[PDB]
Amino acid sequence: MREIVHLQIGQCGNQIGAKFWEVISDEHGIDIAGNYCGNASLQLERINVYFNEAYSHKYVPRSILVDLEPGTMDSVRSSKIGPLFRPDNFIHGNSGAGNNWAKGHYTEGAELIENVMDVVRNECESCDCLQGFQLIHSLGGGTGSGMGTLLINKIREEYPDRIMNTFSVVPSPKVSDTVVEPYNAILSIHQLIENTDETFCIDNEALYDICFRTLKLTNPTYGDLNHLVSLTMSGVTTSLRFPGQLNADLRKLAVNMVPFPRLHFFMPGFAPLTARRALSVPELTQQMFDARNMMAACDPRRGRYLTVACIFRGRMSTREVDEQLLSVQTKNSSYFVEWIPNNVKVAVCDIPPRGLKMAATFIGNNTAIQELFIRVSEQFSAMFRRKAFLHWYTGEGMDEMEFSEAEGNTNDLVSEYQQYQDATA
Amino acid sequence: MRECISIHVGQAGVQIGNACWELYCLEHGIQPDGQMPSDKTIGGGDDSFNTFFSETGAGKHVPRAVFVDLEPTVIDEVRTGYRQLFHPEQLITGKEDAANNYARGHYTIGKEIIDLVLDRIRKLADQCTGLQGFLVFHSFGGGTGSGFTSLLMERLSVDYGKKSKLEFSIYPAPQVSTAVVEPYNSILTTHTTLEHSDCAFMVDNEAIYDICRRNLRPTYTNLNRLIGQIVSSITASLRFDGALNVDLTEFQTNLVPYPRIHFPLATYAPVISAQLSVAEITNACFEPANQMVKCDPRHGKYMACCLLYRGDVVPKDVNAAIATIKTKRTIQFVDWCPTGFKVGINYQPPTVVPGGDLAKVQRAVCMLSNTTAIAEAWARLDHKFDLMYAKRAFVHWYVGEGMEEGEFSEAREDMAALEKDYEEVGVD
Ligand SMILES: COc1ccc(C[C@@H]2NC(=O)/C=C/C[C@@H]([C@H](C)[C@H]3O[C@@H]3c3ccccc3)OC(=O)[C@H](CC(C)C)OC(=O)C(C)(C)CNC2=O)cc1Cl
Ligand SMILES: Nc1nc2c(ncn2[C@@H]2O[C@H](COP(=O)(O)OP(=O)(O)OP(=O)(O)O)[C@@H](O)[C@H]2O)c(=O)[nH]1
Ligand SMILES: Nc1nc2c(ncn2[C@@H]2O[C@H](COP(=O)(O)OP(=O)(O)O)[C@@H](O)[C@H]2O)c(=O)[nH]1
Repeated sequence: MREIVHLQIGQCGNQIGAKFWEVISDEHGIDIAGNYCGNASLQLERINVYFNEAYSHKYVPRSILVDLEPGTMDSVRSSKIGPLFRPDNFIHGNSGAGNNWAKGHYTEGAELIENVMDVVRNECESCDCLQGFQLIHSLGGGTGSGMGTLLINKIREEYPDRIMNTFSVVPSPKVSDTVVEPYNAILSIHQLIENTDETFCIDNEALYDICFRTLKLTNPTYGDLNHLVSLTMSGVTTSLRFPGQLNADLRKLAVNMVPFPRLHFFMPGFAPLTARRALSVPELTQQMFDARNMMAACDPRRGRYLTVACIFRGRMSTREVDEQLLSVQTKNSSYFVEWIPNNVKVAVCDIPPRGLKMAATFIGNNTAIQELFIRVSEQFSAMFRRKAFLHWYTGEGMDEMEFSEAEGNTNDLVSEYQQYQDATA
Repeated sequence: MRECISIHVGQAGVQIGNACWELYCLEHGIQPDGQMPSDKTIGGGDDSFNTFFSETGAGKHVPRAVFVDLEPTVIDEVRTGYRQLFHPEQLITGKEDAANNYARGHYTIGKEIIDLVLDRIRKLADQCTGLQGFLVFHSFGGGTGSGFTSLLMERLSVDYGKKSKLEFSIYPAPQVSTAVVEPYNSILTTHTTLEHSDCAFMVDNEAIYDICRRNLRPTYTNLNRLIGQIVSSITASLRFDGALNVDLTEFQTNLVPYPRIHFPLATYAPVISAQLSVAEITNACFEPANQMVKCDPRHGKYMACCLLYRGDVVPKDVNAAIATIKTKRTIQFVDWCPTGFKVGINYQPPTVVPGGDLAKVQRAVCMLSNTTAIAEAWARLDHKFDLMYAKRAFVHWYVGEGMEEGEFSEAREDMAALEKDYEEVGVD
């Protein structure tokens, strides 16, 4: 099997990665000592993408936890999966950037990028073959977004023939009190347009909306958001973790879902979302394409699905799933582009996530993601027309033309998204 | 005195080839370990299966098969679940898949492995003294099965220009498709392997799925077993006693008039759940819903017909079935000596998998017929190609691996010329 090296940058990336790894190790039947204890041979199949095989039946993950504060590493080690992770792969700085993108992109990310490059090269030179790099980080923070984009640039320089999959978390004002987050988000969006081939746009605004409306929980606690994003990430990666008709092993997913090198912003979603219940096929399918259910602040009625990869998990009849999805596609033919035929790919995995009898995960390159890049850019416009906190970033050697370049690139992306939405077959 | 070297490219090619060689060992009575109970008393070749099976010094009947794929999972599946039957030297694996990209299998990933496959092909051909050609097993939708097939066809046309090469392609279907760019791969591998292929039995999985649904969703195992049965009864005449179509030149001359029009159509009557008269099973071979290509032959004109009967079928009533077929006004032949149904009958009954998907039957029939009804399928494929090229969708995944932008326009011009030539054949 091929090998993926997992990279987590920032405390948001570290926390969501720890919850995601716990969900995977519960799903794959791996205990805290790294020994297999599951009851299905499919769980041990395709395990080399994520878990490195150590001595004496020890399946440790190939996770590179990167941060600039040791408190996040202490919180990772204090959890249940702390001894399960590789102790040699821990990289932590002394001083955090603290919502400073320039400090994590030009000084401290630059001063630790040689060490993380040495760790990445040590992991890569032991690879029989490299499949790609999976990155999970937040676009709003200081070392998260800046160090993620610097790692992306270094990986694209070193390995230009490898895929770059990013679980970029777009910041939102409803859960984050910091004001300078449109600067970091727009700068990282401009870097991810030019130096990345894949992006899973998980938005905290839609997560707060889901926890407020669906789960009826007023408080947007970070544990519930961690659990929801971990469940959606497990449902997304069930194609890579288990063999099937739709393998979608990174490059195949990019060939199927990405028609253009700039328009590679996905929209993951999870239909049976329940906090810490009859499940059937048509209710899951009608919950799959709902605006409220999706984890990005978008309106799918205003956009067109360029590609859809709906994956079902559990024990279900495949014929009924195919019939229901064909009925959905024919009933809503105005919601899909007519110049890309057969854009809906369905795969069924027999192993459900733990805690759920059935699961339904959807990935889509909808045109409705340009509403998110209009919202973040217009919050960036209200923070750049009055130059709020501009002395921090421009004092680190960043030119003020960099913000104009990022705004122009995001406006060009919005213009190209609208232009390709207006075209019809 | 004659040999054939089977070539399987892609996951579909490897799985179809493994199922087909399993059915060939089942039909000929060859043991799975490689020995033969009855025919190993001679210990030599030319026993009517020497065109496919080679005998080593230990008496093992190893097939003359090359399994090539850029993913080693299916190769290790063949090598584990067979192992002593297939030599590991002739089973070539690969490291990185082309991942539903023609240009990846044609310019970068397949080009680093084409020389080893050519050397293995020459090594297997050195044991053959009177070899006829190669059977290419591949699939149109994949990345390996299109790009590496096109580069292999180019290399075998440059190096083996005195030989004729068949083709066993899988036409993409919307029911089971793992990619969106299957029209792009299919059009590009049709344009590249137009001048290098002489008989292409392109069968779509939609027809096999519909047959499995209405006679037998069914998985890839049932589709693989039915397709292996179809291909085994297609190539039943080549491994048995000589009546007709026992050579690749016979296949190229009985059905293919043009250098470009080399797409036959197969049709199978006896699909029953695990009797029937000769007239109805001859009539069922003319049913458009039982064909291996989802198309209507009544809007086109036939060019040839090679009915191959299997089992204990009396040859007297075959001519009466032919007369009752020809009395109907559905079949409209071409008007330059169209001949008719060149029936050859093999008296050995076909063997089905014990407890598999098809029941054992006594009367079996296959209709290898050329027509102009494949032009509808090529029109569908070019319509899907034209819908994804007006806005230049998915273009960058091919140009980034060394291909050019003008190759798509060249393949579009080639497919327009193929459609125009099919229309010119279809118009008196
Ligand atoms: C328009 O009027 C306003 C309305 C609201 C507010 C809200 C008000 N200020 C901001 O968000 C400003 C962020 C700019 C960055 C600047 C750009 C960082 O590079 C600076 C840096 C920091 C540390 C080390 C090196 C460099 O500071 C932070 O991130 C600091 C980090 C420090 C305390 C550890 O953290 C916070 O700010 C808190 C303490 C967590 C919360 N702060 C707020 O709620 C402010 C104003 Cl002025
Ligand atoms: N009938 C049948 N078709 C198959 C089988 N396996 C793959 N296919 C066809 O393969 C097409 C997609 O190609 P891929 O999934 O990339 O497999 P491939 O053609 O071997 O190409 P590679 O994966 O690169 O080797 C689908 O449209 C299927 O019709 C099989 O076992 N049986
Ligand atoms: N969904 C989710 N988002 C988070 C979580 N923690 C932080 N974030 C987001 O991440 C951003 C802060 O980035 P952070 O990782 O703290 O950057 P750092 O301090 O430089 O390491 C904020 O805008 C939050 O919206 C979490 O547990 N869940």
